[PDB]
Amino acid sequence: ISASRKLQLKTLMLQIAKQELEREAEERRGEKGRALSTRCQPLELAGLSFAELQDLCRQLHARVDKVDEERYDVEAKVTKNITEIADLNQKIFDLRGKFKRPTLRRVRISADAMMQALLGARAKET
Amino acid sequence: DDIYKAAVEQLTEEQKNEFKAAFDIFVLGAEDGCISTKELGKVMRMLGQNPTPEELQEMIDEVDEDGSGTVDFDEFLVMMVRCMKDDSKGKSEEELSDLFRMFDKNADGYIDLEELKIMLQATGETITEDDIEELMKDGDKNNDGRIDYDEFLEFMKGVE
Amino acid sequence: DDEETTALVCDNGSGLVKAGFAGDDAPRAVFPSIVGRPRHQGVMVGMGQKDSYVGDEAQSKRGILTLKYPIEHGIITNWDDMEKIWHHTFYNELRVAPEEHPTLLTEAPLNPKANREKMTQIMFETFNVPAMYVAIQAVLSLYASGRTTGIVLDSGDGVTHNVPIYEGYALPHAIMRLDLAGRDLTDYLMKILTERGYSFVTTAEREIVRDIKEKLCYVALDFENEMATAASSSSLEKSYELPDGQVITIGNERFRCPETLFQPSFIGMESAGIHETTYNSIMKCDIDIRKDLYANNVLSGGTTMYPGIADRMQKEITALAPSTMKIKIIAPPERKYSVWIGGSILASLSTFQQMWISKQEYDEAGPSIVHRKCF
Amino acid sequence: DDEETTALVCDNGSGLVKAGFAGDDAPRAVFPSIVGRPRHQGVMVGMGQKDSYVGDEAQSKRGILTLKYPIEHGIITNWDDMEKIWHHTFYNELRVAPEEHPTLLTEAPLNPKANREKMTQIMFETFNVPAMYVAIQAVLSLYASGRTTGIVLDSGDGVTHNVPIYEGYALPHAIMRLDLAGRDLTDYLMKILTERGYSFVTTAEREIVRDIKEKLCYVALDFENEMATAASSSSLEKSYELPDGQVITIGNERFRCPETLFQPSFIGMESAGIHETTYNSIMKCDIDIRKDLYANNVLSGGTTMYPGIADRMQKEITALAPSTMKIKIIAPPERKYSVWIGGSILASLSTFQQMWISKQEYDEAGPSIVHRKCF
Amino acid sequence: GKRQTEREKKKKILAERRKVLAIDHLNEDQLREKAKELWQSIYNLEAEKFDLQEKFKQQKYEINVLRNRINDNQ
Amino acid sequence: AQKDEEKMEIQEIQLKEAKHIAEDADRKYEEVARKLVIIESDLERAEERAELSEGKCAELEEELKTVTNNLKSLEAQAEKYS
Amino acid sequence: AQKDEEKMEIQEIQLKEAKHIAEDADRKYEEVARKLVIIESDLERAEERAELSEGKCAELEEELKTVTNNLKSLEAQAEKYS
Ligand SMILES: Nc1ncnc2c1ncn2[C@@H]1O[C@H](COP(=O)(O)OP(=O)(O)O)[C@@H](O)[C@H]1O
Ligand SMILES: Nc1ncnc2c1ncn2[C@@H]1O[C@H](COP(=O)(O)OP(=O)(O)O)[C@@H](O)[C@H]1O
Ligand SMILES: [Ca+2]
Ligand SMILES: [Ca+2]
Ligand SMILES: [Ca+2]
Ligand SMILES: [Mg+2]
Ligand SMILES: [Mg+2]
Repeated sequence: ISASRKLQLKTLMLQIAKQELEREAEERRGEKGRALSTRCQPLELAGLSFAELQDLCRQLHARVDKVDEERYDVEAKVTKNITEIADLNQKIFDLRGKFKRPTLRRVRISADAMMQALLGARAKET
Repeated sequence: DDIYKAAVEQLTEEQKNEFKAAFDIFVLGAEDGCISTKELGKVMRMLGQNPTPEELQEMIDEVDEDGSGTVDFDEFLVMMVRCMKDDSKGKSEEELSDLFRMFDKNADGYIDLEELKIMLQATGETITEDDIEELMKDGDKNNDGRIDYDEFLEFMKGVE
Repeated sequence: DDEETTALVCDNGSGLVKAGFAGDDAPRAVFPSIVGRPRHQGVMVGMGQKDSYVGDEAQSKRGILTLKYPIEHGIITNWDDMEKIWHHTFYNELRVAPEEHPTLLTEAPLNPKANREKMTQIMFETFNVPAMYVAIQAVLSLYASGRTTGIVLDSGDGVTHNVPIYEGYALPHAIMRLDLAGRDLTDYLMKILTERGYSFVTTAEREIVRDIKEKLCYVALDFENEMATAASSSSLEKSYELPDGQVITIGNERFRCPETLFQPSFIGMESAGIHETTYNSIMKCDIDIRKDLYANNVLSGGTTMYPGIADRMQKEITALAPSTMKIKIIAPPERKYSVWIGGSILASLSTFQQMWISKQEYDEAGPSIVHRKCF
Repeated sequence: DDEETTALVCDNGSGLVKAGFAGDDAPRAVFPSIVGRPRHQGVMVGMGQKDSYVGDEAQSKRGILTLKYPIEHGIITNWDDMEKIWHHTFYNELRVAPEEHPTLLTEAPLNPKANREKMTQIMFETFNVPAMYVAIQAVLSLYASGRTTGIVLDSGDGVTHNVPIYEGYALPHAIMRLDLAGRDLTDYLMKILTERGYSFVTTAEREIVRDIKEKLCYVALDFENEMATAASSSSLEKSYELPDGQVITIGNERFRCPETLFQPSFIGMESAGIHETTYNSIMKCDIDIRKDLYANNVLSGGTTMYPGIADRMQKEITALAPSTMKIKIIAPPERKYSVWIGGSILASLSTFQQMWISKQEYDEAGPSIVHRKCF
Repeated sequence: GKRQTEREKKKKILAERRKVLAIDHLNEDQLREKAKELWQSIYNLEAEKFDLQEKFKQQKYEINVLRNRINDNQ
Repeated sequence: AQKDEEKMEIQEIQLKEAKHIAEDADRKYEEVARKLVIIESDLERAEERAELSEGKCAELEEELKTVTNNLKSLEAQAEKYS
Repeated sequence: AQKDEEKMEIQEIQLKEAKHIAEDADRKYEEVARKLVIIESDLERAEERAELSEGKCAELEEELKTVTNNLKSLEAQAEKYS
């Protein structure tokens, strides 16, 4: 098929992928908010005797303790995973790196400038 | 190389006639009535650029497919638009990495042609199964029937 | 281009200053580093005669100037002239004010500290750059080859140095710096041309002898056989036209001038040739990385452009080295600008972007910051 | 495989870490236990240079590292490095998280308690295994032979120990542990090579000397006759090619290096050789099980792989022992991995499945649980 | 020891998080304020946990990609 | 004018000679370069084959040595047993 | 005539450039040819080494089989004597 069609398909697929990524990310955010709000319920205990108030205070203290323990353990695990990921990434880069240095070219002067230089006096528009 | 073909492909016959007149302007009186890699090097030297002949070989080989060392009409247009590399910086590799991560909905480390079909249906361009087969042959270097992530980078290498 | 900020990859060198913006393939402006005051009196009034022509302008008026290089052997001996050269390079050959561009100079190994400190002090006080970094001229030439190991012999015009590197870890105890280079070959050629009758004395005629050396001389594969052949036949005598006529014919001076590299006893130097200082530099390395260094010997620098050197050097090292190891000599066609291409690659890296010597750091520690962590 | 849960049979050793899942024939991953930090400076930026290469990766970059074993003589002298080695073994050579697998370490006899307690504390706190058990390195080697009696001489690379066992009842008063092993033989070989001119000093070249020892050295059947023969003829001189060429020729250093095992006076050690500590270990046993121990002498460990040791040892013991008893030396071809094969067999047993030190038990009694009933 | 160092460090951080519940002497509105502060803290920690989960799943897939490319590097 | 016409004619002749010689040199260089690349590939294949063969030979030598040692030991034991 | 002289000078400069370029291309061609010669010789030597090593490996295989058979026979003898 013609190369122009292929480039158009390339950019179209890129745009589609970006749209899907953003949609799924927003979906994840909304669902996460909903589920987390489901997890922890707002309380309403105003005006109650201070005995029950402090009982709730201690209960929430303990709940936060448990939640923080779990979350910190998960965070430590995730950080270890990311550390392994980075180490493997560097190792793979080392194994098959070498001459993969990207290059840039600037000697390719502007085409109009080149045509003007090759033509001279008789070049006004073309 | 095919990128310049795609870029010029948007243009119309006006550019063809413009380059016809340009050939009249530049290549009048030539015994061959064409341009070659040695001819281009000599003209560049006269024009004031001093590249290495290895670069001359690199450019002509990327464009001389039939072995004629010349520029076919279509290939002449592709080369004339090739001298200026307008599409620089090829977007962001990390962005494309994240996009390709989004691509494997099956999350198998391989790209399914069903996702290809869905994406193309989203595009809606005039395409037959042959177009996708040709595209896969262009891309699937290891003939794995998928889009390898390294192959994904290659087929998107420099692609803005 | 546009927003953002590009780095200036300058490369002082000694004989040709090569500069250009980071991220390209070739230096933008390459011109000899000579500053020549006029020496005669001058009678025309209002001709607009300047007091010092620098760069490529003094290679066209060299008939009435006294050209003098500001860099002798890597080190810089005349700081005012070097400042003038830098000012010309920034303002007229690139036309970019240095107030908005980082710079990446290059320096030979084992050079005096004061040279490097004065270089950074100039760059920060006079030209007032945002940040500058000094790099060893051999690591860049190793960058340009796309390798990560190998022992690079960077035979410039001022000084020839031989830095071995393995897996990115440079070996500081195995650097062998030798002060024979292109300039001594020019002087020796100018000295042996007198055996036929051609006398070049003026500092302007040294440029003519340099052109003769570049265009005619070549390195012989076997020295004695060439000396015997040139003394019987006449198939070697190539002629050359001076800037005024009176063609000259170079006989066996063709391969005797660059032979000095492999036998520095010709110009009275004691040390061993570039074929044996590489082997000595390898043998100082550890016993387990000698095979890799043998297989990845890299050539760089201008003076290694003689036709037929990549075979003579390989033959010599194969003679010296053990018979089992494979000896391979990497000689890319872009040898002359290899250091600058490597410099561009290094300046274009993202990982390197935080190694520059920022100006506030210099303000806090003085010019001696260069020897510190920011090397 | 599938459901269910398999055990990890790790075997720290000293010189080679051997690991693999229980129930197989050979360890899955065998790699030297060395952790080597780089020692030079490093000039390439972005090369991805790590701060410590462990395991088999540091046997390929050993040219610019300073390898240092974390286990000296059975005991562990550098706990951080040992933790690094274990982490590598679990995650990169087996790729199984330790949270779902029991482990079966091995330990030499007569080792300090603190070493074992720290080992179990690490395995339970850092890697967080479900249950771990520590076993004596000789009982496993007796498992692998399929016997149930016999006196096993497990001459590893760190320490040589000689545990006699009868009918499954170990004799704790007859264990003779001697600290001469493969490492001391490597050092002695490196020390006697200097008598011909070859000097190996760097900690990286110790690996080269180890390779020489493995490939060339052999144990002489009769020492004086070999010393006389090697001093007259030249039929013994075998050559070997270093990692860079320059072949070397080993003369009577071939059988003098491993002779240190039978005459520890060579390296200045007082004790008697491995040929006489076995006889002493037997004579400490009761008078009625000496015939069975004589007939079932077992060899294990890496260092007992020298060509011709199973005959020299038999000749020596037959000289020492009474003339009527039959002396037989079991030398299976799979000597090196004998301990690990035995470990796999032991971990695969159903009767053993309730001897593991479960985590709740450790939580109730602390690390000192290992010395208790769960041995 | 380094293992002991980490174990004690985790315990010390745990104690560091342990704010002093000294609020009984306070009043109903202030008690409500503290309770809502704790509720918000819990909400933030839950968000962090969900982000950790998503990043861990991404990590798993990335390690899968790494292993695949390792296979490609035979 | 006669001088100028003569110099112009000699210039044209020499220029055409130079152009054709340059083209012939280019063609010869191309042919030699392609054949050189082919020979390079052949050399690489020969080298890898040699590496394989030497590794195999080393393994075989080791096996032979081990088996010979076992044979010698068994022979001595059989004689003593008789 | 003066203008024709100027054109003659231009043609002379073009002649100079053409000669220089032709010489450079000729240099490249001859150097590549010599390098090809060396590469071909090296490839030949690698072929020879690999073939000889293959023959050596086959012979070592045969020796292995024969000595293995001898070992089996003496194993049987040893068991009988035991
Ligand atoms: N084509 C050539 N052939 C032979 N010698 C050359 C050639 N080009 C340059 N040289 C020599 O190399 C020197 C230029 O070396 P260069 O690499 O510019 O030094 P620096 O390292 O200071 O930049 C010149 O003085 C010249 O003598
Ligand atoms: N084929 C061999 N010949 C001679 N010595 C060997 C051989 N293989 C290993 N060794 C020696 O044995 C040591 C390995 O012993 P090993 O059994 O791995 O110790 P560990 O009990 O710590 O595992 C090496 O250091 C080496 O010196
Ligand atoms: Ca063409
Ligand atoms: Ca998929
Ligand atoms: Ca593919
Ligand atoms: Mg230089
Ligand atoms: Mg052991």
